[PDB]
Amino acid sequence: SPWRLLGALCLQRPPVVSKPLTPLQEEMASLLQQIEIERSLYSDHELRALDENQRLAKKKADLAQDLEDMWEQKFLQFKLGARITEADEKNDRTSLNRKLDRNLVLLVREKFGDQDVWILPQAEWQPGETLRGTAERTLATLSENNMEAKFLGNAPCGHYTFKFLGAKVFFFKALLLTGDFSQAGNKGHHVWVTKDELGDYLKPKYLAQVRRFVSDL
Amino acid sequence: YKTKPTHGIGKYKHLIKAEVRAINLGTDYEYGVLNIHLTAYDMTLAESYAQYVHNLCNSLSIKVEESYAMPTKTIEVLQLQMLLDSVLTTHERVVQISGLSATFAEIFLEIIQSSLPEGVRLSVKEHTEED
Amino acid sequence: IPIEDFITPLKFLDKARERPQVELTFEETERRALLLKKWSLYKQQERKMERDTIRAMLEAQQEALEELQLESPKLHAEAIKRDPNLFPFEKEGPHYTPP
Amino acid sequence: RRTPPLGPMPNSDIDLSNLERLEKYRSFDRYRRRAEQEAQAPHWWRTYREYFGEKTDPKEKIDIGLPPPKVSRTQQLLERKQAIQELRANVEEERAARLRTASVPLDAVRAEWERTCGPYHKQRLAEYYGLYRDLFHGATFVPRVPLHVAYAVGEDDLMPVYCGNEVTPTEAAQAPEVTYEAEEGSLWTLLL
Amino acid sequence: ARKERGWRTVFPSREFWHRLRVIRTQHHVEALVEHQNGKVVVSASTREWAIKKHLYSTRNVVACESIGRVLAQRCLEAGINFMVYQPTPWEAASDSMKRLQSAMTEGGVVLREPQRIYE
Amino acid sequence: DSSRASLTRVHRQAYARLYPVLLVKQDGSTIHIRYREPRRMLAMP
RNA sequence: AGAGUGUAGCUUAAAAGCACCCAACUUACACUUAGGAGAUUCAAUUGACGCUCUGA
Repeated sequence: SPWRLLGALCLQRPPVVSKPLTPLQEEMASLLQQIEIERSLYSDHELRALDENQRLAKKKADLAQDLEDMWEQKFLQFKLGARITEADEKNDRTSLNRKLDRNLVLLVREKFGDQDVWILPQAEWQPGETLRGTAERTLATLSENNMEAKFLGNAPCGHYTFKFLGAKVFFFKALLLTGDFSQAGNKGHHVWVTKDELGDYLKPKYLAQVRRFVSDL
Repeated sequence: YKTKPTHGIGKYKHLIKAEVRAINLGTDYEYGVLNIHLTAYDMTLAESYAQYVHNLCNSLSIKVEESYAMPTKTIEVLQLQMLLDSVLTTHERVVQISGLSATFAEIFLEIIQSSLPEGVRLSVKEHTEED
Repeated sequence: IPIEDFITPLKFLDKARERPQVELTFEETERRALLLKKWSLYKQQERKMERDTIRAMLEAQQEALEELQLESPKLHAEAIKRDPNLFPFEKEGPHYTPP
Repeated sequence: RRTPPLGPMPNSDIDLSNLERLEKYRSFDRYRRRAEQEAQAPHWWRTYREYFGEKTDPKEKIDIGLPPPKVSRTQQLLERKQAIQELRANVEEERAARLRTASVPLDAVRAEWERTCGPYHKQRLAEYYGLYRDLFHGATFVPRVPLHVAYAVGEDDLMPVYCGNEVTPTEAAQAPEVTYEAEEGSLWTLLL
Repeated sequence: ARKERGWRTVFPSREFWHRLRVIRTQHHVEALVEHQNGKVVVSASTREWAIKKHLYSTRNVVACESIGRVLAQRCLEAGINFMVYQPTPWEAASDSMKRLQSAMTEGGVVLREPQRIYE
Repeated sequence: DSSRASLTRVHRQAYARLYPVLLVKQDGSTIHIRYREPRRMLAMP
């Protein structure tokens, strides 16, 4: 055949932080809380407060907010592990503690006669394995990483070839479970990039049509 | 009438039906009955995602065998500085679906996974002994 | 042995007057109703986006078959397989603050 | 002994293989719409329509009337879309629609109904009352000129004659007062 | 005159001279007064610019009410004062149809036909 | 993307008002849960 | 560079009928009730903007 059997990976780290609520969404969140309050009943806290208020009224004629104050003081003490990792990372797009609400896909800098640009991790089909197998040896032919990841299943996810006798590109997909890249100063420029920043590295047919299968939702 | 061309214009029991475990398809493939377990600490947010999962399966033409709830577990956390308490509850809703083609799996999974809500876990299992 | 909390506990009895203020305002009724209209439009747009990404992703996997039957049949025989290693699938939803 | 059906059988092109993967009607209403569409289909068996319907000739009832008014569909549609945009842009209209306190002016509705689709509604009323059958022996004409006829009853009263309302001979003792919107140079003929 | 008696195992009944049939599609409301022949006497729909240019929406409770008023006017001018309305239970318990029947009744149309002088 | 079924209220006829509560895990991750008392913050040991 | 072309998701529909979305009901679905958002790529059959397909 006048083609070359090459597979690739789409290793995506899941979003860790919840996406922020848009203007429209927050109005409902307030509204839904309002109607939840307006249609509830039997709060033990509220009953303790009301009953103690009435018994104190009897005693004054002749508690619970202290607990509320204590709770608020402890909550004011506790600081939250912040999610402004744009400030925690400046613009280091190679680290995995960049944009936490969104989704990042791996992208490494390579060199080739056609294009010396970034590629999704590549492999060639040896005559004794599956293409899922080819992505799984990409996992071990990257640059010293403890990427532990799940593979979404045994089927392709993209076919974006070029002619130079043809690099048939067989984009697969996987999902990062827990792993991390060793050697933070990796000489191979691995960059962890979103679909919105994909246009800083991927120009046309063989690499920029990957927006078909990079799911930003 | 039987001798006439209009015989059986009133059949209806061949249009209705009345009287599968680890199903496969050989060369092609299709998974068996799979349970989408969806536990959470919030009964509210769990129920909501189970509703979303059911509605998306119905829009995706995946057969849904049944939506059933696994028993709520109330666990008590005691910390001391006897100990005090903070009673917590985990509620679990399961969407039992039947026919998912092995090619479609990736898509369905990616989509339920991406939309997972804050604090609800998705554990898709095969119905063997979970009863 | 199936018992659940879909039942209402007996505790709920006769103290529901924490909110005896069912009386809304005309402006509140308008604001709530209009917000719900805007919710309906929003969620229609969201389902449009989700249907679009469904169609795009399936398009690609069917294009896979296309350009796998252009080349070779044995690779396709494994591209259609129940890979019985990924099924027990777990993923915990996104948390509010990072660890 | 059996005889093969003379044509297509009713529930024949439904695939009985994937009965559980075929879509079902879950609504009595949806079944009813399909039922009535088949009911109006021609059919090669004996039918209530065959024994009770009116079997008029398919002579394709000859028009004997003045040609249809010519309109510009694009300009009319653009005007109507802009008018609906303004009506929906009015906030009080949305308030009235949501509170169910809106209303529709019947007089304006009737005037532009007389201008737009009143001719065809009158034609159908005449055909139901069997006036073409008995006046022109089947030929139909769209009434394209609104012929306003009333009877002077009392001193300040009129009993209009629209499309089949009852007028007593006491109210019809003298001649009616008629008005047809016309141009000069057009001669006409009125007949009762 | 004969009313078509029978058909007492199916629905709707055909024992009427005229009938109000209302068709609520997704976008429009159409109400027709139809003879038992299937010939249509008088009709009112939101598909007309006649009702469109005054309504906000063509599928609301206001739409059903206004179609009720306009057909009531067309029925009185066509001489149709009586007809049968054959509803479904959910149509009967819906609020759009209550406003339509009220519009016809208060516009003059009586929604029960007189009986046949069989003798 | 994690908003779709996130916007939701308690869809029961008789139910107690549940307070918006942050629950840290053990690795220090908070999640918005609903609890009977206004304790704005609950720790998991 | 050249061809199939061109009504919102679909229609040997002509501004329609279904699909679709949110609330109430339902564990949920479904039904039902109330609401909702929409289309004719542009100039007097061709002419010139957008998708797909083919090649360099």
